[PDB]
Amino acid sequence: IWLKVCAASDMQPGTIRRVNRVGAAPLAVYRVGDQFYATEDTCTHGIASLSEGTLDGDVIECPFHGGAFNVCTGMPASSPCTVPLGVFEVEVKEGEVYVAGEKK
Amino acid sequence: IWLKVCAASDMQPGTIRRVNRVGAAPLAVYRVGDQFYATEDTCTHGIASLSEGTLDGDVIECPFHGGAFNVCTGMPASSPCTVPLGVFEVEVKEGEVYVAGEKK
Amino acid sequence: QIWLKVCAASDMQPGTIRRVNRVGAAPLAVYRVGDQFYATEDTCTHGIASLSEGTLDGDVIECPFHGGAFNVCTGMPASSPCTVPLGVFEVEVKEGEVYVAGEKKLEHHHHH
Amino acid sequence: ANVDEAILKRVKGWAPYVDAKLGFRNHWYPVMFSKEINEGEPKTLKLLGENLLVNRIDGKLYCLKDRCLHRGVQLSVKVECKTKSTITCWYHAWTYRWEDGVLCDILTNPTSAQIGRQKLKTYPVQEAKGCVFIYLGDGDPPPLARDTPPNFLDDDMEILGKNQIIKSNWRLAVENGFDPSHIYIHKDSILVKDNDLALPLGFAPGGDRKQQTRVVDDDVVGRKGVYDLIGEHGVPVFEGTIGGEVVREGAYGEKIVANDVSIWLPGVLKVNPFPNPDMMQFEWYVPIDENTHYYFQTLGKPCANDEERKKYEQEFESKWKPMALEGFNNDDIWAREAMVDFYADDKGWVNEILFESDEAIVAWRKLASEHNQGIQTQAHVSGLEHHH
Amino acid sequence: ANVDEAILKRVKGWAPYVDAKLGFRNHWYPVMFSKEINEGEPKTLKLLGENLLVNRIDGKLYCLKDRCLHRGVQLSVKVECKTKSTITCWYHAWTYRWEDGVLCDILTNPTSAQIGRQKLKTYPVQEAKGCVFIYLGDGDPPPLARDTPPNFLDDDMEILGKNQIIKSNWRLAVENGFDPSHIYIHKDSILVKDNDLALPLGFAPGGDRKQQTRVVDDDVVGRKGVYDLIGEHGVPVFEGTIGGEVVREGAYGEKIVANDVSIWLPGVLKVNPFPNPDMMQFEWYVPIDENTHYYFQTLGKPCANDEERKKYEQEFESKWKPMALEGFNNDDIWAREAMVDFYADDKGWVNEILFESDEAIVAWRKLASEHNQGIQTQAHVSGLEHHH
Amino acid sequence: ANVDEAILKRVKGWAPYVDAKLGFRNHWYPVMFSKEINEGEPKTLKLLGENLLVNRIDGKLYCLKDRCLHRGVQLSVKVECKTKSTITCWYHAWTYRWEDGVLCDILTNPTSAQIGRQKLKTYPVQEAKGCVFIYLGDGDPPPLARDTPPNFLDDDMEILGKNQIIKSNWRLAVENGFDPSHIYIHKDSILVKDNDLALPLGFAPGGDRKQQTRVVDDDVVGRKGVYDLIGEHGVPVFEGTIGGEVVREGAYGEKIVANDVSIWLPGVLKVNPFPNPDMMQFEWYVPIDENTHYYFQTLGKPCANDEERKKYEQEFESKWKPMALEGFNNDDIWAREAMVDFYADDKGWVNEILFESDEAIVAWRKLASEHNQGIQTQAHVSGLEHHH
Ligand SMILES: c1ccc2c(c1)[nH]c1ccccc12
Ligand SMILES: c1ccc2c(c1)[nH]c1ccccc12
Ligand code: FES
Ligand code: FES
Ligand code: FES
Ligand code: FES
Ligand code: FES
Ligand code: FES
Ligand SMILES: [Fe+2]
Ligand SMILES: [Fe+2]
Ligand SMILES: [Fe+2]
Repeated sequence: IWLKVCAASDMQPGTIRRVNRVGAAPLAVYRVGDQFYATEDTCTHGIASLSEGTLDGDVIECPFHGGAFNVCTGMPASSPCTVPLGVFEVEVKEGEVYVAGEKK
Repeated sequence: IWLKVCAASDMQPGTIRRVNRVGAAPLAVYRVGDQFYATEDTCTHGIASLSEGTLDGDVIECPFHGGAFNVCTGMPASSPCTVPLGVFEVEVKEGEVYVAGEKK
Repeated sequence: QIWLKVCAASDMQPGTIRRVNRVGAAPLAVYRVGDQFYATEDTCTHGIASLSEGTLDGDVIECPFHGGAFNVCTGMPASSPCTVPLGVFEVEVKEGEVYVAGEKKLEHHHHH
Repeated sequence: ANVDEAILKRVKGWAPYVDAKLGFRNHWYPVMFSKEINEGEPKTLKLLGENLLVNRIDGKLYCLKDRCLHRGVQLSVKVECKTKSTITCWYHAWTYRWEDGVLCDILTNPTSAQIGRQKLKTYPVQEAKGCVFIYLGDGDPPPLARDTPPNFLDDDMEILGKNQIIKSNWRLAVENGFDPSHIYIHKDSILVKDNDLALPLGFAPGGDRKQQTRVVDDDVVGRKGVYDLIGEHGVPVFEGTIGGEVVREGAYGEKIVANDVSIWLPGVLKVNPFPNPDMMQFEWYVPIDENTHYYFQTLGKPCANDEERKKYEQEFESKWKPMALEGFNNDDIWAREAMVDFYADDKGWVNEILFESDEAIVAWRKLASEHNQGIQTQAHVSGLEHHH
Repeated sequence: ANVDEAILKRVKGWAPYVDAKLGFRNHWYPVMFSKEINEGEPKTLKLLGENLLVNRIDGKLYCLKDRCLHRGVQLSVKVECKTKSTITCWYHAWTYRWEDGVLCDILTNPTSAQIGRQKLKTYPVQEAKGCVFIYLGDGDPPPLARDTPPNFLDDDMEILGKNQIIKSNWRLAVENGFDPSHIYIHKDSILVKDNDLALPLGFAPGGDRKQQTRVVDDDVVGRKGVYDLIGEHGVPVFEGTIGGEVVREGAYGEKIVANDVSIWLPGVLKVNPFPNPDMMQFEWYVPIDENTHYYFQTLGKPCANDEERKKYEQEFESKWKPMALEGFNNDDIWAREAMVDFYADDKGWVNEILFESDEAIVAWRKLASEHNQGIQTQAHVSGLEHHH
Repeated sequence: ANVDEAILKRVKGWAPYVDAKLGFRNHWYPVMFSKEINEGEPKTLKLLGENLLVNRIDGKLYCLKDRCLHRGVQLSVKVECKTKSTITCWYHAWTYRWEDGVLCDILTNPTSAQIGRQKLKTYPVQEAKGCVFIYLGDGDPPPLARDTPPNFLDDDMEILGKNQIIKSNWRLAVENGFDPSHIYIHKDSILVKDNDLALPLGFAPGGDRKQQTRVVDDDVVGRKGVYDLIGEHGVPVFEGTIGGEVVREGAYGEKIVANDVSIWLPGVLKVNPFPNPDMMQFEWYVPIDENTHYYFQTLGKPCANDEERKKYEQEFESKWKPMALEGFNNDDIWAREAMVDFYADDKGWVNEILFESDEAIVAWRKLASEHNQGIQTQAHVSGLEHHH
């Protein structure tokens, strides 16, 4: 189920990493300070890649139209986004980043 | 000739008190600091009750459209009001407020 | 003639402007920036306004008609709607007397 | 807001109402009659500034926002209903279900990730008394009864009417309709003479301000309205004078109509009885955009059987529609239009000089401000905006 | 201010003039001819953005603002003059006296507290030389002569004319009229050949700036204006050249005209003599709204008796009106319209590139800025706003 | 600054493009065909919001801004070319040379100090392939080839076409043209059947984003554009389905067209081959103002001599123009118009919901934002502003 993403140190604070999944939609792993989170990478408002957006605290701003989501709840934080993002709980064990295989 | 309004102590500074008269149009008694003044209660610009408005110093603002009058002179202070307000004589005797029946 | 006598350098306060009328020619405007003297045509290139009736701010003269402006040293436009450069006339002080050239400077025989 | 904040700040008794130039969201509104929309024949209309599409599938009505989610074009430019339960945008074939607005297919890219993950806005639609009502709001709708005048929905009440687009903001229509003194503009109506109506030129108010109206803050169905009681203690004016000289007289007919007049949110008037002692008039002033409204007129009469309904239907077409709905109310149409300029810059809401009978309008303005279910904004039209 | 402050700040010599987009308040303005307004027949018109009503009672003119105090409708939508001295609003019957605008009665409620306590705006009206002048201002008016060009009011000066609505701001009309060099656009006017006129194509200025005009601010009547003296020291252009080659010539007729042109506040031009050596032309450019003005044309010719007045009137219809007022001035109309776009956004007042002959226009702009009696604002139109 | 800054800040990937409502300055634009501009016959047109005048003198084309420097009127209201190499404003006769715009004479005042000291704006103009291109920019122009699609300038490429004014912003036209999925609107075009075309309904993308297009910014002539490669790894859609059931099919003709589609700055599309396997289509969407554009269509077919050229011309008039340029592209016109409302308030640039095939449009938006040569602004139209 869980998928090994990378070493925690592979990500500088406040950055985002896209996680491609063969046969499935890509995911986005966000490093907020020393905390890690994961959601679907594709903005629910279009085809934009959230991992190519801007992170402000635990809110990811889409690069296309300025829509935004809370990376912890997946709920929209800014219009035009209205459809909640898929959230994937992450696990950091022994300086290693793991992202749940399933949503919620 | 005079009508008993209330005891000066029953009115906090900067407050308005409507004086309903039987068989006649209502009046408005204002307390600006320690002095008392009286005018027609009905705004000259329409059918609003000035006693339901806001008092700022010696200027009463009508709740309908924001017009205002100086409660001492009854003269228009703010647009859209243009017609002078009828002013009534007020007397304070034995700590009680009295308003004259007819305007001065 | 080559050098036109304008006035005594002392007759002009820093930050002021003086108009110089010439027989059979357009008027000039002499400006005093600090203790330096510059001169240009008096007529704004944007219309028919007299720049000497304008406001001098440092080395920039502002036309009273539309708010256009020029640098009095180079004559180059400093503010819209002015776009055409002012002719610039050399000024020199001899014996504490201010003189303004009768012919405007040219991009002829000077720095490349 | 929809109006200059400096203006709203001045209007302390009914700022929300003045702000509601596009109408009140989260209320039911009639937009057409049932017979106007047939099976599988989508119809377009604009309500509260929003372009909508209504269709009848298997006898039931469905309403979808007439704006594709993709590039914002109106689907109605070229209607493509390829299956009984869907509509396909003519541009890139995004397909939606009339039932829930879900984007179920995209003919130009059947593998798109958008399929099943987007939803076109839908609004509840309900038919009652041959009238089509749309709930221009969000979430589960309240009973239609809440937004209709008392008795309109009575089992035996037979409703017949007319609808048209009028060039004035809806509020000007509501106020004219509930205006106790506007009766003066009807002094020469054919209905007054041809139906022997008693009609005063106006009213000399009697009693206190509180007695001039009766506000209904709650009904068993949550209705919100105001009854005009100026005639309760007021003196009907039958002879108009200027400097003491009589220059005009009211109508001394025998039929007494308009016993009670009430206005209800979201903006529907009830005149009873009218235009005849045995009838009732219910009329809505529906916001289309900031400059226009639907003047949805209906005349109701209790009918126990099909014979009565038939007879009434005949009288409606031959008499009531032309003599009353048109012969009487047409003067209201241009009266509304005449107030447009004064309020167009929103300054009339400050500069108007009201007199006694306007207590009715003031009561309506306050009631509307206090009990409306939401202020429609231009942002609702283009797409709600919020920046974190 | 009616204009962006950034623009006004840039125009130091005539900012008030640039700001006066709606015209100057507190001045007399001609709006129609006496013969156009009959006894008891109210006429509507818009002046300085304000809707007005003019009526003739017992031969005398009265002016009321055409906007009921109640709900702001135009009384003229449905005129109800129920007694010789009053007008009753068609809506709720508020009745006003023509002489003082006082609300004297209300047919819908003869007991209203507003009666005798509200007053509709009135404006002074005066007829002179068969022309109807309205003082669009407040307080007792000054004499009409202050706002008229010299000689217009002369006892034996017979005044005849024409009026119409033109699509351009009044200022563009004024400047076109007072423009010394715009004479070029009239080079092919039928008046030139048909009346054998001498008419140059322009003027080569001569002398100093001060000599280009004569600013009048010492007139005993109070008149404020400017005389165009470009011809006193200038050399008339009769042979227009390009590259040194003559491409166009002026008119070498025998009749000398327009040796003195002058513009006067609030905006009236005087051309003498014109269109014939024994005549004068007086034309106003009256502000209707920011985009339109009345082009009030009049021609004056001394007349000692009815015989001369008749022959003059006769000659007016057959020659002067069609050949001059129309045949000559029609090109002025589209010339004005042609400047609309450049000045519409107010930027033209900054980007214009003036040349020598515009010294006259500049003088006028400064005179107008300094001696106008008030700047009309949109607030004057809707209702003055203040907090004190 | 043409768009609300709040909106622009939201669009991180292509803000300059969203801001380019008036088009990109400093690029060549075709505005008419050579045969449409005759010797000494001035023609007017508006390009990027600027009124221009074009004239042919001794066979060569010249372009002057249609706005007199004096009072800003359009010289074209009353054209006055008194000498072959000049034009004289009809107002005060300021005269300019077509060749450099220099104010060389002033008929109303030959002594004016302005003469020779002012210059009307001129723009480079050049004819190629029978098309008139105007360089709406400043300074020395770059080679025309930079702003044209590959092969448009090939020696043997015979160019024919049609031009017209369409009521939509230029960007909506560009995107509709480069839109891979819009092909759906052409499913019933007479060209499909009448010219036996193979035409799918859309495309199911394959491969990654980068593969969907080819961004060209390494072309030697300097041209910048994007190739739509969606059909390289994507499956063409021939059976349109709803709920898995086939409701519409594409066209199964023999002629393979549109193998490669590319869009190039400043805004010209190339469809190859089209509308026939041996032809190419090059179309421009030239900005006239914020609401309209020239739809400059051209079809190119290699020809080796006058025989084939004449042959092609005849086939163009009888077949290609009516069957393709009109029979096929007419649907593009109303499609562009249908998107106006959504984008008119600039909100559509935020609220649009894109899907996979729009990747091509996004690439174009980014390319245009990064390689355009300048953002035309309202200030360019009225007069650039700058305060010291
Ligand atoms: C010179 C000659 C005639 C006229 C003028 C200037 N300005 C005018 C304005 C109106 C009518 C005629 C003229
Ligand atoms: C595919 C097939 C044809 C076309 C296209 C894409 N884009 C086009 C633009 C203009 C004319 C034809 C086409
Ligand atoms: S694609 Fe993310 S906000 Fe629109
Ligand atoms: S009623 Fe008081 S300001 Fe209008
Ligand atoms: S005349 Fe000097 S800025 Fe215009
Ligand atoms: S705009 Fe409707 S599918 Fe593209
Ligand atoms: S609007 Fe005139 S009386 Fe009411
Ligand atoms: S507007 Fe062109 S010469 Fe004066
Ligand atoms: Fe009515
Ligand atoms: Fe003229
Ligand atoms: Fe197309």
